[PDB]
Amino acid sequence: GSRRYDSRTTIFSPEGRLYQVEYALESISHAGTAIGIMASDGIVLAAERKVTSTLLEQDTSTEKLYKLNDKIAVAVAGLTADAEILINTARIHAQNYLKTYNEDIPVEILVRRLSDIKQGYTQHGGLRPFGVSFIYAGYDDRYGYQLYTSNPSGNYTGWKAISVGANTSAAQTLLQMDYKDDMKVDDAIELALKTLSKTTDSSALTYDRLEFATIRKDGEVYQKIFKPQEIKDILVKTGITKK
Amino acid sequence: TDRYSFSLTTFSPSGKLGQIDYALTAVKQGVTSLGIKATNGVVIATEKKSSSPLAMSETLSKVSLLTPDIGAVYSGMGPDYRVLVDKSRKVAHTSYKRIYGEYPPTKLLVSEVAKIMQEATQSGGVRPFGVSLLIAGHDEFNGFSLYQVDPSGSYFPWKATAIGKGSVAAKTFLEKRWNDELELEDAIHIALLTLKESVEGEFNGDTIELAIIGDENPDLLGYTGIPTDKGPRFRKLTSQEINDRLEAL
Amino acid sequence: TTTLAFRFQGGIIVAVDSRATAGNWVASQTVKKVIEINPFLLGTMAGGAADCQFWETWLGSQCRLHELREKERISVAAASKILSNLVYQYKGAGLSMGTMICGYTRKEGPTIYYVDSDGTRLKGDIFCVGSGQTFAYGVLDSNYKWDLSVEDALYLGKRSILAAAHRDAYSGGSVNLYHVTEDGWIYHGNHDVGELFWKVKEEEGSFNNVIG
Amino acid sequence: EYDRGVSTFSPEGRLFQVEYSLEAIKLGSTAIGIATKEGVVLGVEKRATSPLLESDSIEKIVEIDRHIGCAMSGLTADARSMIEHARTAAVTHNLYYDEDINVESLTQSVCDLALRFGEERLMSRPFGVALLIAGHDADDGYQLFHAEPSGTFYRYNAKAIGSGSEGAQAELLNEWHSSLTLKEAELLVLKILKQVMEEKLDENNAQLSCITKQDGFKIYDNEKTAELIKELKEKEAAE
Amino acid sequence: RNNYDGDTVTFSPTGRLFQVEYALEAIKQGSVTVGLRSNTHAVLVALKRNADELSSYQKKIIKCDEHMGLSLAGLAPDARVLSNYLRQQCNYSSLVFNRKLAVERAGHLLCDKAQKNTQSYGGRPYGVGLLIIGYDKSGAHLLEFQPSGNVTELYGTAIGARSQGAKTYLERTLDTFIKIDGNPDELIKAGVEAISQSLRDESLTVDNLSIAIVGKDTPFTIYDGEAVAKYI
Amino acid sequence: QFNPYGDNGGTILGIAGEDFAVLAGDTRNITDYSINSRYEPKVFDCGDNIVMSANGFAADGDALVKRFKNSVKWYHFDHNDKKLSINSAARNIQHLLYGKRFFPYYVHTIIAGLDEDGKGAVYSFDPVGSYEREQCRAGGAAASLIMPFLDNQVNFKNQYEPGTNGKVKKPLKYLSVEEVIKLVRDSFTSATERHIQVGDGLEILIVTKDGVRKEFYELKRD
Amino acid sequence: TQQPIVTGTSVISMKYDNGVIIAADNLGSYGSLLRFNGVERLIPVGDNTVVGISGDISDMQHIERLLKDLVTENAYDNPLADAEEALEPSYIFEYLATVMYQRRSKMNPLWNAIIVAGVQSNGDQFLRYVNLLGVTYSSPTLATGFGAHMANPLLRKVVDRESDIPKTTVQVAEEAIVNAMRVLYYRDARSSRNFSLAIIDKNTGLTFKKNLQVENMKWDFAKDIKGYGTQKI
Amino acid sequence: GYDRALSIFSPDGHIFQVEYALEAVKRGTCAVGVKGKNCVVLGCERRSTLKLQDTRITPSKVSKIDSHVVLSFSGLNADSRILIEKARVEAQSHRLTLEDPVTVEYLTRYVAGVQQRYTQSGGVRPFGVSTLIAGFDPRDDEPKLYQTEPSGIYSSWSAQTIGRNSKTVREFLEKNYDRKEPPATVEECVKLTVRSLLEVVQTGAKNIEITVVKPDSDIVALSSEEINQYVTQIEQEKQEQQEQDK
Ligand SMILES: C/C=C\NC(=O)[C@H]1NC(=O)[C@H](CC(N)=O)NC(=O)[C@@H](NC(=O)C(=O)[C@H](C)CC)Cc2ccc(O)c(c2)-c2cccc3c2NC(=O)[C@@]3(O)[C@@H]1O
Ligand SMILES: [Mg+2]
Repeated sequence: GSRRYDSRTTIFSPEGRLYQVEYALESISHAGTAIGIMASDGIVLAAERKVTSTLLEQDTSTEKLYKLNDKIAVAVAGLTADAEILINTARIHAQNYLKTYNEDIPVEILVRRLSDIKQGYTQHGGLRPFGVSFIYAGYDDRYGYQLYTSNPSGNYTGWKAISVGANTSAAQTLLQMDYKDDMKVDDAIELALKTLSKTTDSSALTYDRLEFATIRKDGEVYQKIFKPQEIKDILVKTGITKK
Repeated sequence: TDRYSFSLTTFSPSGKLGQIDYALTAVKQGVTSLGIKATNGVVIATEKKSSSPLAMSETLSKVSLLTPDIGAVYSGMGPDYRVLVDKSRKVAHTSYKRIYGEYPPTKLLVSEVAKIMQEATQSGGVRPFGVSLLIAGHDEFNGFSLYQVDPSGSYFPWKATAIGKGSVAAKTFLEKRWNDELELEDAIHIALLTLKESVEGEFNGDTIELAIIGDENPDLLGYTGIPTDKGPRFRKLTSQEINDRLEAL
Repeated sequence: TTTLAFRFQGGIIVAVDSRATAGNWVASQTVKKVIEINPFLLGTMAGGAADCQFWETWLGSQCRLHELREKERISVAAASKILSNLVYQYKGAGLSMGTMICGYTRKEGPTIYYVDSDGTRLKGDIFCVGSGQTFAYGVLDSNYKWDLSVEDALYLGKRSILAAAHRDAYSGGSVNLYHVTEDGWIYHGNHDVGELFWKVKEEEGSFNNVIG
Repeated sequence: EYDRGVSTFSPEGRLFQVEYSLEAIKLGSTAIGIATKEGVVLGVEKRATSPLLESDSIEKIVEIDRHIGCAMSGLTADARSMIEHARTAAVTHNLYYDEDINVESLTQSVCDLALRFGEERLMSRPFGVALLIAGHDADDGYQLFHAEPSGTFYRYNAKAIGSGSEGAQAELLNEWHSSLTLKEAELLVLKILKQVMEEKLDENNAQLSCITKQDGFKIYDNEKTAELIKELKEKEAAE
Repeated sequence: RNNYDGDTVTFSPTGRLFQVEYALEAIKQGSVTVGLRSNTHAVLVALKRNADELSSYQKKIIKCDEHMGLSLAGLAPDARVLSNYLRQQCNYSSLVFNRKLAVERAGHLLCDKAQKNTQSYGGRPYGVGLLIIGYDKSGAHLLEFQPSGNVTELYGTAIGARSQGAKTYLERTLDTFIKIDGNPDELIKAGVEAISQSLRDESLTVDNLSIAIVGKDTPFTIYDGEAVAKYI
Repeated sequence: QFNPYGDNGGTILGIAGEDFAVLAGDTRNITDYSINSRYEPKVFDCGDNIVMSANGFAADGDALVKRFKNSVKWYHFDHNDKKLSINSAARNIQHLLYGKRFFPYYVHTIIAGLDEDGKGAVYSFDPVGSYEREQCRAGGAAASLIMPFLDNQVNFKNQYEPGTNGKVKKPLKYLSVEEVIKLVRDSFTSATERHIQVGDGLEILIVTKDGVRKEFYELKRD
Repeated sequence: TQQPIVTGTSVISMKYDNGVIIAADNLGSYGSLLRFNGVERLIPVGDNTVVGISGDISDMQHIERLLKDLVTENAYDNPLADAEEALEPSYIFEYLATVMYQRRSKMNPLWNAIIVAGVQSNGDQFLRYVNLLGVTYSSPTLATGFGAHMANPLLRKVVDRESDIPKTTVQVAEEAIVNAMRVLYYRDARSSRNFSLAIIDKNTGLTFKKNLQVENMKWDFAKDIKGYGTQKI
Repeated sequence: GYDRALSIFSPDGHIFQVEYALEAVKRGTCAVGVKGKNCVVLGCERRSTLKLQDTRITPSKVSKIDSHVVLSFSGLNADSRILIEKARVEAQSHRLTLEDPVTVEYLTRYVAGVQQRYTQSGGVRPFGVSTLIAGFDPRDDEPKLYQTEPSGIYSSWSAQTIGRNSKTVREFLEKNYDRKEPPATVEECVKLTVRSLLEVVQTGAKNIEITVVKPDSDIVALSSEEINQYVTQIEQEKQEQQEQDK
């Protein structure tokens, strides 16, 4: 009866690929660009809003950058709703780890939980996978500052600097050309902004199409989500714009 | 037996969720609705496209109340919007008020309804909702807010926007007419103008619905004696008030 | 019921009685209280008759399954822990059992475990379980020595069971003896207490309290 | 193929997946059993796919119980669950009845799982392995059974399954008699295996085993199998 | 055929269930068996089939209860499943009601069991035909069951390959064998002749013949091997 | 407050000789201080020359007997009509009883028959399944009255050879069927004399290599 | 049921040469109150079985419903339901007994004592007993409650053994049943003078008599009883 | 809920999903395992493509199942994590119920059974992973190396390779591995491993990752500098062979 209508989302191609995984990766490539850069004294996240309109309240708008806990943030590329579902589950897992061990959750543990959720969705249930790619930026007392990435395939990796979404190839090439192991957080901000301005498909980079975040260091980390005026100031300061 | 346990919304090779795009298309063919946020209130408005003149248009409401401080309007398929408003009211009561004793803020209610709609695009044996929603709400710590929710489960905060048939022209007119210093009556006037643009037939208090999230109306509370309990901020305008404001368009 | 098991230079000595009672009524005196789990593992029961018999036979079945799966004899530790986890899963349900799992393996050597329905699992060298465990314990600990000969250790186990059968009213019938060595268990006969008592009294100059 | 159900009938009156699993077994390795009044003999082709593969880790002859042995042919991975269920069945019948389970009863219990597939809980596909179950009981003496994923089982005086099963079966039909001895059955299994094997049969790419009433089910070590191979070589050289 | 033979839940434009017919064809490609009853006895004669000469002969007669048995034609696993269900039903009858299950009610239960599978998505209809002999409080009874869910009581019938010869032999011999009351051997010989009326390039041997008898003074008993040599 | 158990009295006895077994039982079914029936047998033939009796609670005894008969039917169905060995029957009955280890059959169980070597055998079960093969065993109300008599007259306990200075026991010997019938009749007459739950009638099942036969004797009805 | 509420008292029955007889009063007692008069406790099933029930009246009515449903279900697809495949007394018993033992083992029994009496198809007299404990036994005379203590001793003097059954006639058995009913009305506080009596005879079929009364009672001697000992007037 | 039979038989006797999982294995990075006289070496290939990857946090190809058993894989990384987690859970369970760490054969058999169940269950696809499990049995010095495939088949190997270009490495091993004389020292085993990898890992030691397992739970991952030393020695011996021909 209902067999005729099953897309069978979790089956292998003759080559050995997952159809829905590749198609979701394509859909994400068609989404906004997000860039994470890890420095010796902090981590920086930048993202381009694809939703662009002069009547869009950019103040109460967070479509690319979300907070998991107080030590971990995520940059999103793809369907925002699936992203928020996974972010809610991730926050719940972080708080459960906290309640269990009375210590903040290590970043890789949360990343692996989310990646295993994705993989389970790419192996059983006959449901569509999550069309979302995540860039995690966090700090733990074990590995210090950490930058991870995960895709709908359920695979996750680590990076010094990484990009997801659209035009990731040119962004990665530029980052590898301009990255240095001893750079600071302001250098990371400059590099992320230059890469976004050089790999943008719009006229020019402006504050109304940007989301920015910095995890900095006292023995306490500061998770600063940039506001529109702060974004405009950091744009005009780094030389991308002038006013 | 619901053997449809598999996803009905999958990714096409072009990186497209077909059912989501088709729901958005069905939304585009829906009657025009709009919302405008002012400095002291928000306004939502839409056209009352009746099926037959024998049918009583007041019995069917396109503008519905979610919470005493949060109202909603839509564009697309009526029945989906009706079941969605029912689910939204029940979720606002369960997942918040029965826990904190207060009604949820606008952003959280919008997030709950967006989760509901997202589940339609991934769960088994179901199609996405064929509606787009404009939710106008007010909470104490965020003030007034206007949000738009699409069938994809995504939501956006808008200073002012519109959805439906004349969506593009309406949005352009609102971009050309809106500013960050409008009062509630100015927003009502701009909404009436945009609707008069996006309508061809009659335009009177009996053919359009319009509601406001403005000040508290204690006369609509139904009980006195609690100073901390003020009236609701959501109020649908009567046909008389609509016609009075139309007489000065 | 009285059962004892102790390891010494010559391997392991195991000795049980054969009396089963239902109150003051001795239901039987032909009860075999050593269950031959396999040619290398013995199980001594005390307490719930059906409980002990049934679950030690099930333990033997599980050990055979383990041998089929892993192509190797099951260790005394693992064999005892299987029954231990079983009785702990049945804890508080009304099971009353106290057993000794005794074996000789190449990995562990001679090994004796005590396992009760309370979930206790103890590896030990000298164990006595049952209503007459006290008399056994007494005679054993008074005449025990690691340097006992096979003959002397078998005789000591027999004599401890005999004392426990004489004093304790709920233990009697006949003594069942076993010697566990590298090659497995060896049965050393069924000795009726009625005649064994007189033999030991005449040959040892003990049991002077009885008229005879 | 995927346009129909897994338990769909063909117009000829057969189950598609069953026939396809039968083909999968045809592409499997060789397994030959011969039952005589002195015991049953099972021999399998190991078929090591590389010289670096340790041929010892090829267990295509397993022990169900001291009186029942089993040889597999085809997708040996599927056989795992069957072997487990068989061993469990044997020990359970012992625990419930204080006796050894009949060979035919064990084979029937194994076959009862074959068609337990489809869409309480069923597996997705039928098994992709065939079994030769040899044993001895006091009712019907020595017995050899062939068990297929078709749910049906037969009793053979001698049976070959896998690649070459046709010619092997023919030669068995030509070389079998009721007065066959145990050594004769061993040498016959060795000869048929050496014939149908692409590689020169030695004690490393073939495995022998026997069920006898006295010693039960014993798998021959490499040395005894090599001695039997030398004996068969001398036999064939002088014929 | 195509576009209508994928499921048992799909009706043909002519009003046919193709999977059912495919199971029936699976029956037709099986060994031949015949059943015949009088008023005092009931006999099943089955021709067991072998793979080759080194293989056994697949059993075809199954005992359900001391008063009722059946012969199979087609899929052996489905036959075993149905016979086990019938054993369970007779056992439940005897235990709860101290009552011998009527053959007619057994046929009803089998019909409903098959109809269950011939209407639900997932799962296949059974692939075996059955011939049931039984002696109940109303005398001797012979039933023919098809996995379509159709069971019919007859004085005699046959299923399997070339069953038409045996069926016509019984159609002619009815007036003769309906009167063989109180003589088992004569009914056994009539059944052997009926099954021989369906042989092509084959001869009955002790290895390939199975007999089943039930009756007033005879519990359901099966004869194989030398026991059947008296009828060949 | 509802008590799910009851006592119907009764007494059963089992003896095993050289090539035979005997299982006897009183036919008196009672309840409290009243008689329910004077002929309600509780020693049943189950087939395969195996006689069984579960004495005590009549409901539980009947349930256990019916379950064992069903088990024998299914054992014939599922194992090519293989004859059920007496030890196999004992193990299966142990499992039947232990199935309700926490709601036991308030019955003492005794089965009798011939072993694989053709010799007489009896097996006894407590209400939870602890089974043992013995040569004589009495169960039920008058069990405590008959068991010592059995130990004295069947296993020759406390009986030494005269004049041997109490050193040579009486040579244990197999009894004839007539002698065990006499012993059963005497045991049941004594039970009827001293126990109020025993009497009315004694029914004896004799299992030999030729099958099962019945002998009925009258008992006092006081 | 955990404790009975409305209850019926004894039920008596006995065999004779050509059949069986059963009888029971028509009283439903709410403890010590004789609440309901005219309560039939004899349920005729078919033309060959009668079921006499004592105990909880609600469970008795539940068993009545079960018997009616059993008759209806046996009628289904059965062209011989009025003949060779009709409901025999033994079938009805075995079914009720299975039900009773199951309800006991589930700790929610049917607080009843049941006596099934009838004639089989071959003329044999069937008479058996079951209760809330599921205990089953069969005797030439069967009674429940006080009857088991008082009715049986009188009825057993007519048929103390099986061999006495061919000698007893219908008149003898019916007179004995009526005498036992009278004795129960004498010495049972929860009894009634009005009762019902069924006769299942292998030749005349089912004879069911209702609205019977205990007659020929001796009460005159009560005039000579004065005081509890020393009192003279 | 979802029980669609994804792994079914084809008319020629093939379960396509299993074969496609094997192909997915053939598309993953290369992995190799070699047995010495008293050590086992596992080598793995890192994707040179990625350069900005920080190896301090990125998961390694060799994962510890217990203190004495390691597992390398080729294929999909997420399915590998699933199998590794299940294997660790089963190892701890066997420790808990047997008071003895699992044997390499037993852990390998458990993983193979998991994969086989995933090839015969409804609503699930097989694992796109092939595994090499290595270690030493408890209180035993004999090396242990096993391989499992998506189909559920497992087998022991003196030396083996899985993943892309595994044919070339298997040829190199079948040529340069003498069963009679296995690498007696750990250095010889590591050198053979690095050579087998260099036959396909064209880039350099940065992409090669070596781990060594030694009895009594001695598992140590080699640093990139030691791997670079080995590659340098192998290149110097290769150039010496090039010069000796002259
Ligand atoms: C040889 C091994 C131990 N040797 C014994 O001799 C032991 N006896 C028994 O197990 C007898 C066997 C028999 N044939 O009589 N079982 C019962 O009686 C039964 N109990 C009864 O209440 C009944 O009958 C009920 C009517 C029906 C269950 C079964 C039972 C139930 C719960 C128990 O917690 C025990 C036994 C129990 C446990 C620990 C120690 C002892 C026990 N019971 C005792 O009597 C003893 O104390 C003695 O140690
Ligand atoms: Mg008496």
